[PDB]
Amino acid sequence: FVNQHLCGSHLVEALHLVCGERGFFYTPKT
Amino acid sequence: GIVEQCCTSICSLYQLENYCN
Repeated sequence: FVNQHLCGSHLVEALHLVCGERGFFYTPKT
Repeated sequence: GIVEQCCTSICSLYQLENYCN
């Protein structure tokens, strides 16, 4: 959780961390 | 989605909570 911008799949690296094995529903586009 | 708030600016870990089931 370092102060970094989440662009592209980067945000996905912070989403799975907020959930865990549960998973998450990101809304990417590319 | 949360990219216009996290990719552009550094959001908090609480904003990604809604991204969990």
